[PDB]
Amino acid sequence: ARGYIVTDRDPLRPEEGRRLVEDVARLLQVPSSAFADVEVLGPAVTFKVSANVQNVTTEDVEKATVDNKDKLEETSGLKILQTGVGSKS
Repeated sequence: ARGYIVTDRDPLRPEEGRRLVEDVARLLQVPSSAFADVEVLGPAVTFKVSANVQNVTTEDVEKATVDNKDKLEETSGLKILQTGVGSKS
């Protein structure tokens, strides 16, 4: 299951997307090493959460981003415009 966060930065630079992911990881007390395959596509950063000691999943990541959007925006200096989880065709 791939998670994503769409921002108001475009193109969102690989480093900015990485810092945003480490921001959310800090909120969940998971190491950023639990975030695999981190990518930026256009305005979005996407990532997979691998099995970790906090039992945190991709949905937990989504929920934590929603629940802390304001803190995350102030931390990161950008706007979060959508969060969710991807689907395969």
